[PDB]
Amino acid sequence: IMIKKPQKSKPGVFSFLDPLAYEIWMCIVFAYIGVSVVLFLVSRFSPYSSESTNEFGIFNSLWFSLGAFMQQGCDISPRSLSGRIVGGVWWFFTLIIISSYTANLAAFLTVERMVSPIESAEDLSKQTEIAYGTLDSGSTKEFFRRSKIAVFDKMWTYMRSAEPSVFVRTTAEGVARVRKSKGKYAYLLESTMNEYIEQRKPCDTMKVGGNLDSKGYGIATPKGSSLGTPVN
Amino acid sequence: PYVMMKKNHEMLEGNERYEGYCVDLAAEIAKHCGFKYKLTIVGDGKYGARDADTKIWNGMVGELVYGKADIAIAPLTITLVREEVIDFSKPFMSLGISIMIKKPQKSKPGVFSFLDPLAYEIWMCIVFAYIGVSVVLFLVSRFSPYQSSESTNEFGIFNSLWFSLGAFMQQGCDISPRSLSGRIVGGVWWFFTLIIISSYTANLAAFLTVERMVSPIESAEDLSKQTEIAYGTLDSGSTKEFFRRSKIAVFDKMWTYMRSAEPSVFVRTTAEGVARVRKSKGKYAYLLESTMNEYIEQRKPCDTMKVGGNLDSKGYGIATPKGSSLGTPVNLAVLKLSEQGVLDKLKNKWWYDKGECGAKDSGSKEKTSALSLSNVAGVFYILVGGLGLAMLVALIEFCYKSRLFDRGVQMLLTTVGAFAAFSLMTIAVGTDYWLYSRGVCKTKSVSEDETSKKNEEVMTHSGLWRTCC
Amino acid sequence: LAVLKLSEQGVLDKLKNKWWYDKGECGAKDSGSKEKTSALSLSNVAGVFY
Amino acid sequence: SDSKKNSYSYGWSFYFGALSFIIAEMVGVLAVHMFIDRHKQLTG
Amino acid sequence: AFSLMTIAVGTDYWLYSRGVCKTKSVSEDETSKKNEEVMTHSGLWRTCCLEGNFKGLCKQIDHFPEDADYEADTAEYFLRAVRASSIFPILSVILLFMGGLCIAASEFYKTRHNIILSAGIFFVSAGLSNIIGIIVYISANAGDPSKSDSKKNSYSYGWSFYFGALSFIIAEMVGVLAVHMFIDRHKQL
Ligand SMILES: NS(=O)(=O)c1cc2c(cc1Cl)N[C@H]([C@H]1C[C@H]3C=C[C@@H]1C3)NS2(=O)=O
Ligand SMILES: NS(=O)(=O)c1cc2c(cc1Cl)N[C@H]([C@H]1C[C@H]3C=C[C@@H]1C3)NS2(=O)=O
Ligand SMILES: N[C@@H](CCC(=O)O)C(=O)O
Ligand SMILES: N[C@@H](CCC(=O)O)C(=O)O
Repeated sequence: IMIKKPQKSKPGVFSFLDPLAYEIWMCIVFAYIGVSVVLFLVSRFSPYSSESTNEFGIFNSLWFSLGAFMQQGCDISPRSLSGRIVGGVWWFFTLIIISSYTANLAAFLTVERMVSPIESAEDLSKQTEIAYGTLDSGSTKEFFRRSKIAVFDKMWTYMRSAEPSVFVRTTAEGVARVRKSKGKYAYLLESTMNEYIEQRKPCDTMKVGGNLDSKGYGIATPKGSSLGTPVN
Repeated sequence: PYVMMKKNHEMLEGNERYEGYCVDLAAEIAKHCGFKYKLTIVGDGKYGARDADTKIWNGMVGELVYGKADIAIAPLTITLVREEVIDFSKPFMSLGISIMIKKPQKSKPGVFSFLDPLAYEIWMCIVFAYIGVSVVLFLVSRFSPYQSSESTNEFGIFNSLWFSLGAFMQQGCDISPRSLSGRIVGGVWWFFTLIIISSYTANLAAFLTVERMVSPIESAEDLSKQTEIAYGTLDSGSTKEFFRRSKIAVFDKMWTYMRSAEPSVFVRTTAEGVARVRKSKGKYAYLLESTMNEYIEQRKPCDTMKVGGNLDSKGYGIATPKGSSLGTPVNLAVLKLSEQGVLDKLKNKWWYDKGECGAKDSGSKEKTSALSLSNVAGVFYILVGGLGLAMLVALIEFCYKSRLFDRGVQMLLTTVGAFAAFSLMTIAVGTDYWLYSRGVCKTKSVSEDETSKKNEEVMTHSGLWRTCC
Repeated sequence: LAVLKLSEQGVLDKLKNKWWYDKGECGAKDSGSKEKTSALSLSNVAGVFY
Repeated sequence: SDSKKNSYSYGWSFYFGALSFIIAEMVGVLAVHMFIDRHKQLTG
Repeated sequence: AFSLMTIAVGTDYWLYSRGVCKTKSVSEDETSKKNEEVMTHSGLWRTCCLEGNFKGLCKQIDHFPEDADYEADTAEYFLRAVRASSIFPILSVILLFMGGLCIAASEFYKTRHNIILSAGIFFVSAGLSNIIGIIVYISANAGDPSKSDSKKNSYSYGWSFYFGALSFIIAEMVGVLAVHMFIDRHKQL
């Protein structure tokens, strides 16, 4: 089975910023600014010296809130009751978001490196998304026709009743249909032909599954030719 | 899948125009009984039923009875009134009356989906444990040291809430207990919050992205409970005759609604019934054969979902006229195909190979995507609400400074609470309305006497001591 | 004809589920499959509370 | 099923036991403040 | 800050996506399909479609679409209805207007000693109403995204969304400076 190789995804330089979305990282910075000023506004409020009872200035408030988010913590801790409320909820904000980061970053490290949407010929039979075709007047077309294996008979039934026709004139036209179908088409061809196409550029074809059967290429003579036995 | 037109049917003539499960089965019946057959569609298009007060069978059964046709290999369900007029073979396929509903869109996780990885009873116990540890830490520290000698340690009731909340949220707190058995309170609570948070953060990304099907109606009992979603069945069918002659109380509630429905819920064909399900935006339900229902579901656009299970078991049978001579070899033929797995093979071939949709072929949907702001928005909502609440309390507190319970007043407060705490506890141990659940009811005390089965397991206001219906 | 009359009235279904399940002696009496993602139970973390 | 086979739902008796917990810890907190007050009066 | 927020609410360049264009005016027509969904500079209230003949001309979006085959639940109805009447952005407009009026009132009327605080309260609260305006806007647009789940649409944000974001940041800093003025007036007192 030859299919279009799935696009090789590139991990970005900032791939660590991927588990949360761009709108989330923007709103976290918006939440970081918004909490710090409110903590500043409550703490450096009217006193009734008493104004300087707190150490939570606006530069100190930004530093405490960054310490809370990064889970490291800071020395200053809010002492007034309304100052504790804003410090408490921002802690509750941090616990959910940072854990959602670490759990998704676990998920982005436990990604299965899947390159096979479809696999060996049973999975080809069980799907309708990707069409599969063969070269006309060829042994591969002949093999699926006179077949008794249950999966192969199912594959031949779909190839007969397919619109548009999956059958191709040559292997090169069969390869070209695979490349321009952006991974929605599969083409069934020989293992050594699949090897040579995969080696050559643009190397966008990937051999998938295993050999369905074993066959051979042999030197052919007409029956009753005198040269048949010396060639053999 | 029983009878259908080929892609090239307009050119083709005779038997090749029709193909399908029953068509190939008609080929297998003809070979084993050695006859020649002609495939004809009945002109009316019905499945066969008695007419109302005319006593004429209309459709397929009427085609058999009035001498028009020699055999009916078709989806004809074996029923009592059909058996009386004409013979049936042994059933070639088994089925059930089943419910069809529009496939609901996958529900998004809610606003409060963050508190989902722990259950409701756990979060309540955490809050109760949070209140508990803070009070104990207050009692241990401020307890008559042997003036401000009491006030040397900084653990008041309001600070002890802050230290415990700091320990739970995994944030460093300014204060530390600085006392044996104060440090024991802190250390055990540290071990508490280590395990509880680790259980919380173990799978939080999975819960915030899981998509759950709502499943409005499970089976016929839930279907009867509301008139919001209408339901109907095919006209002149075994399903209509089944609900008509039904004496089961749930099915009795069905047939009353079937007759007294405006506009008429009955559809002349299944294809109109499926089209009515799709275009009614989930306000219509369709009661149909399970074999047809599984076939409609397995093919695209796959916007229909079968719910629950078969209401009853019945069977499709090849039908012959009463007393005919062809039928007894057809009885022989159906038995032979069942033993030779041909009936096994034909059903497995037609349904499974012609699966042409996403739902049947690869039902599983796998994705490992980034979180989006719709997934986590309640925490942003609570934070902005917490910020607004904090400014409000500070403005109120500024009013209080701009403008103390006495000991006798405080003594009044603890006596009201002590009377309340004793009264509420003794009621709770005494009364028996702790839990509402389906439970062992009391038509008879045991559940084993002549199929009691708790008499349909009614809702039961269970108690700590004993259960009560 | 009588087998059909019993089946259509739900009698054969009522006889069937009664004899197997109700006279059966197993404690579970039914089974179901959990979702791959489900919330924790209090019994699963009761040791921490103790 | 997903909490629906029995649909276990707690009642006012269960909630009153939860309310009995909240009142009992508060009157415990109220009592200790009285004893701290008494020891403070005894010291002075 | 009052200028930037009022511009952002009024203009229609919030979001860039393949959206409903004017080939279907109210989206009830036959076979038209919005010319296969051409690029639309969608706004908070408007859906004007660019790269087309009807460039800059549109009809208001209805935030509760029919024929989308849904039944609104409590959570679904609440998020749509807030975004439909867009109260959280326009509250950020009105609160920032009230605080800016108090700033003008603060320079005259000496010895009041609380008005400069109140404008600082309005300025920080206008910012908080702005953030919940943004979060409602993003979470609503996640509903009915595209053929892919919030990916094929590629809903890039226009300068109007960035101005309301910039409106938030400067309103907070002015809210910080109002508190610094209020503290400094108490130290003089
Ligand atoms: N699975 S199915 O519905 O396709 C199906 C249904 C049935 C099958 C075989 C299959 Cl494969 N055989 C039985 C047959 C065995 C004996 C009892 C009834 C007939 C004779 N009929 S059935 O119960 O109607
Ligand atoms: N509940 S069950 O599956 O044991 C069951 C199975 C069957 C029942 C009745 C019950 Cl209760 N009756 C049907 C009957 C209805 C008509 C079709 C087949 C016979 C005549 N046979 S069945 O399909 O074999
Ligand atoms: N080996 C094959 C190649 C062509 C094909 O696969 O159809 C043949 O000679 O027929
Ligand atoms: N196949 C069914 C169709 C009618 C129905 O479902 O009631 C029959 O002929 O009995």
